[PDB]
Amino acid sequence: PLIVPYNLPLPGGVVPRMLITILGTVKPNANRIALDFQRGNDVAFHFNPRFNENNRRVIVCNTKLDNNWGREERQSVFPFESGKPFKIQVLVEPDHFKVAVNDAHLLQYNHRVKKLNEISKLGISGDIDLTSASYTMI
Ligand SMILES: OC[C@H]1O[C@@H](O[C@H]2[C@H](O)[C@@H](O)[C@H](O)O[C@@H]2CO)[C@H](O)[C@@H](O)[C@H]1O
Repeated sequence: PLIVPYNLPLPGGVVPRMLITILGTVKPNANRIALDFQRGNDVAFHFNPRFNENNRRVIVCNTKLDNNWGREERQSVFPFESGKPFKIQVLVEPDHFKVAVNDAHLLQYNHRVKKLNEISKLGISGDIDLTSASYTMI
C-alpha cells in the first residue's frame, strides 16, 4: 500500500506512551529494513534489521548525530523473515524506545537523543512492502 521509503511525521515528536505500529511485509530477498527516527538530520534511533550481514541476520540499532553513527547496538535476535508480514511496534518509553516485532519484545534502545519532542519523523525504508505506519498513545 504505502510507498517505501515512507516518512511518517511524528507531530511534536515522540513522547513516552507513543506507540508506533508499522505493518508490512518483508520483501523476498530482503536485505534490510530501516526505521529511522529522525531529529532533523540526526537519526535518534536507527533500527536496522540486516538480513545478510556476513551471512548473519542482525538488528543494528544506532543513532546518527551530525552525520556520524554512534556505537551500534546489535541484536542477534531476528524476528523478521524474508517474505513475511511483520508488525513492528515501537513504544516510546521514558528512557528507551522499546521495539516489539510481531508482538514479541525485541529490544530496547536507550534514548541517546534526549529531545524526544524533536524526534518528529520516522523514516521507514528498506526491503519491505509497507502496509501501514501509524502511531497512537497508549
Ligand atoms: O550503525 C548503523 C549504521 O551502520 C552502517 O554500517 C556500518 C556497519 O554497521 C558497521 O559494521 C561498519 O563497521 O561500519 C558501517 C558504516 O558505519 C550503515 O551504513 C548505516 O546505514 C546504518 O545502518
